[PDB]
Amino acid sequence: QEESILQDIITRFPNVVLMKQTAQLRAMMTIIRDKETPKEEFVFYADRLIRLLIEEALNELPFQKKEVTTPLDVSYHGVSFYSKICGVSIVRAGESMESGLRAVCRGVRIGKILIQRDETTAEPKLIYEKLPADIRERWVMLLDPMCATAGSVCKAIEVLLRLGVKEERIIFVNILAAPQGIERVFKEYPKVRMVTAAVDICLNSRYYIVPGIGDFGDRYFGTM
Amino acid sequence: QEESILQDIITRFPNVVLMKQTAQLRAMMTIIRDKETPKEEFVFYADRLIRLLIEEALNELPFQKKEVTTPLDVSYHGVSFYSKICGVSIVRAGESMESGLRAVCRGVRIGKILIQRDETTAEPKLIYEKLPADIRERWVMLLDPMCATAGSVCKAIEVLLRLGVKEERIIFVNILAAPQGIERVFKEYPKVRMVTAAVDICLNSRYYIVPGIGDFGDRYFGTM
Amino acid sequence: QEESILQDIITRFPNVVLMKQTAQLRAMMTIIRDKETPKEEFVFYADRLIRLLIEEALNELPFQKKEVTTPLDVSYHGVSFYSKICGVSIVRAGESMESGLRAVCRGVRIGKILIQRDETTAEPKLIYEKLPADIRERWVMLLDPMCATAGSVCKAIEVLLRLGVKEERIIFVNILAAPQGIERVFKEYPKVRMVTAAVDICLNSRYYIVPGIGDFGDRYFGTM
Amino acid sequence: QEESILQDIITRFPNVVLMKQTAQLRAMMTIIRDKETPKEEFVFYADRLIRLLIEEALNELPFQKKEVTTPLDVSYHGVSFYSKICGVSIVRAGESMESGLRAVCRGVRIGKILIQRDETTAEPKLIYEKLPADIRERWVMLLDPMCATAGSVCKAIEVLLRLGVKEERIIFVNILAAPQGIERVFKEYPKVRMVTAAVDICLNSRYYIVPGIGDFGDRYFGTM
Ligand SMILES: O=c1[nH]cc(F)c(=O)[nH]1
Ligand SMILES: O=c1[nH]cc(F)c(=O)[nH]1
Ligand SMILES: O=c1[nH]cc(F)c(=O)[nH]1
Ligand SMILES: O=c1[nH]cc(F)c(=O)[nH]1
Repeated sequence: QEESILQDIITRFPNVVLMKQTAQLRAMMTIIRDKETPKEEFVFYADRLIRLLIEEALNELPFQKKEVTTPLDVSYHGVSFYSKICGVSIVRAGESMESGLRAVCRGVRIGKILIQRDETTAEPKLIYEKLPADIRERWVMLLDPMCATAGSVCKAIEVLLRLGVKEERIIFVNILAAPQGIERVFKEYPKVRMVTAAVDICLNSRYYIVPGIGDFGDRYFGTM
Repeated sequence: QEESILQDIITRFPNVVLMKQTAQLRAMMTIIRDKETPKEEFVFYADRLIRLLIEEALNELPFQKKEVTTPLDVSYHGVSFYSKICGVSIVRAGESMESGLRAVCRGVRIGKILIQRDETTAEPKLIYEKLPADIRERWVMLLDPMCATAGSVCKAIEVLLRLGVKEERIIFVNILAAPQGIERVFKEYPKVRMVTAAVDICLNSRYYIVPGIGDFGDRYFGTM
Repeated sequence: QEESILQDIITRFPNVVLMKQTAQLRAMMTIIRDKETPKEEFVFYADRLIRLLIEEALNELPFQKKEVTTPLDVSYHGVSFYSKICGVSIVRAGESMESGLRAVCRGVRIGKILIQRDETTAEPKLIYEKLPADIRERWVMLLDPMCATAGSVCKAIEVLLRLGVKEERIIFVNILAAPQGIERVFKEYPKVRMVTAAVDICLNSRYYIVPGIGDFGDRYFGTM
Repeated sequence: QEESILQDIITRFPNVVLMKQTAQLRAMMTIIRDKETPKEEFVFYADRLIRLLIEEALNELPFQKKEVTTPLDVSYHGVSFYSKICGVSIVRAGESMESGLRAVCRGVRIGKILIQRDETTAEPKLIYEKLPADIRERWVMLLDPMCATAGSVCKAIEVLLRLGVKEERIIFVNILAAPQGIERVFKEYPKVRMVTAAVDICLNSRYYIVPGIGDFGDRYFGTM
């Protein structure tokens, strides 16, 4: 059923890459998913998993072939990545991915976007934002652990687009998604790329994925 | 070329586990092999590459299965890793990987084995060792980044078998190997697992792998 | 003249703790005060200094004596810390410090506060906040790299106080201050402690500290 | 008692540098000294202390003045550290300190020296060494957590001197020392510098420092 669900997302949206479901990724997901998990532990594995997710997403950047010469003085043919990029996090749950992103891309520029779903309706509203100036010319690693309704990421995307970011240069990095948020995301912005660790089954009346993980941001920041 | 070699090696040696040759992987490999790379950059990228490799490798241990219930108060079918392990680094080069093991496995016990081959005779002698008392009952991640002749890792496997470690409980973690190294290891110890990041074409007259990386230990620690 | 400002500040405000001015500490500040330093470098050293700075601030927590016995089976007279604490960051600049608090306090609870000065006038207004539930009972490490006029940091405290946090349980962690701000902080909230690394002589019309460091937040996040 | 102690040595040996005995340090020492603290923790806290210890030693190096210009387009008179350095670990316990060193000094060259006391004679002898080719041109941070009798470090020093390093250019970085140890190092190489974090009362009948911490290397690497 998971299977059947993984593959359908997969045969269905060529734009998503599903991180390889190794025994290890699964163990990590287990610890994180578990309610019994203390904060010290949760942060540790959450951080552990995030480095892996990023390392994977980084493969969507573009690269050229580069050839070098070894100390043995022979030629090796490889590649290099030349793109200007930056990471944008959606406050606050997205903030927990910055570190991972910064651990591998030393000094990478970081934008932050604050979105709040309206009280009356629940239309999502852009509250605050600080983005690199020339973000129009960069590839963007859009950071957000959970993808329920996709309400927020979609808003985030709306704004990035507004500023001139090309849809095709946006890499949505995520941990846990819902078939439904996946669908809305590609229905509005088919050109984006989305890299995820996991797809769960359904969404709750409170719009929490399930089986899910609970409130990620509170769990990670300890604002339980 | 490389694809063939890769295929055959993969075909005659089923306990080899070559890492996913992603574009990021290659790129790291690219910077690490370059003769011009400054020491600070070499180290930084080695560690990065190293972290991914350890993560690959941990997938070789046995894992339980575990059902957990989430904050959504429903259950999750996870997995848990229940074995007892340790890291054994082959001094000095293998030491470069310890940190990576420790980054992912906090407090993991670490054993060290200094093998050195004799000046005239050229043979590997055991010169220094300091291991965990119960290594007999553990899974060992043997760490040594280069594998050319397999001359020394073979001596390290021998002493571990004399302390009573099970052969099939040894996981040999490596960055770069030569086909000949591979053949040897598996000829003497068919029951080990080996996880590697790259397999080079062959070795030169001086028994250095090529196109290779040079002297890993020397480039990592700064003694050349 | 530095000394002169350092001491006059030091004798007037019993509650401020200045870090010992070491050649290395000054070497870090030199690098980060300089306009020519690259993002990757600025971030490195800012992270470096921050860690020393928290380590310092943490000695303002209360601790009990504890006696243990050494592996030698002789007793040693320790001094355990045991109070509940949490860090609270002032978005955005302050957030650069949480990583340091987390480096040293595994899974420490983190609270975020977003305050924006008011356009027409100039009063700092609470834009958004997310704190631990039981914060009234914790000691708080309030983080904000800079302290010009102190408006923002007098607002964050105001809200803290209203949430019930006891004033003498608040530790203000700061890299750089202007006397002026140091003055408003204590006139308003005499009972709180402030730990800082440097005090600069003056403030400019745009409210920047001089010779100071420029806009900390953007140089660290690279939105400059 | 202890105070009479730090007093005599600080008085008799002008090149010793004890770190500030702050509450946390004590606290830290308290956890690492306890016989019931588990491996994961012992390492976490040892690393934490070691990092402060190294920041401290880094101050022993020569430094230049440097005036920079801040973004406020004004001058700042900093300092800069210009010497060539490298760390040299006394294998195996000294190895635990490399990481600290490498966390603050990226890419520093690291030399290693393994010295053992003969099984019968007790004489300490050089067993293995790999060091930067130009160590004589550098300032040496010598790490060894423990200094009892000082047999080991004295021998270490001796080989660096045979290699040509300047006695005055060696900074001996230590976690715990016994008076006997200090007096010996000084009688023998009065020109070196020693930065330590604590000085214990004495040696057991068996040559262990008390109250001590026991075998560091074993508690650190997990060989206990
Ligand atoms: O933090 C969360 N956001 C959205 C979700 F659907 C969920 O489970 N958790
Ligand atoms: O460090 C190394 N040892 C052996 C080799 F063959 C090689 O290439 N590198
Ligand atoms: O980042 C900064 N903002 C405001 C200041 F006054 C200052 O010195 N730095
Ligand atoms: O590990 C140790 N080495 C040397 C000592 F003197 C001691 O007490 N502990």
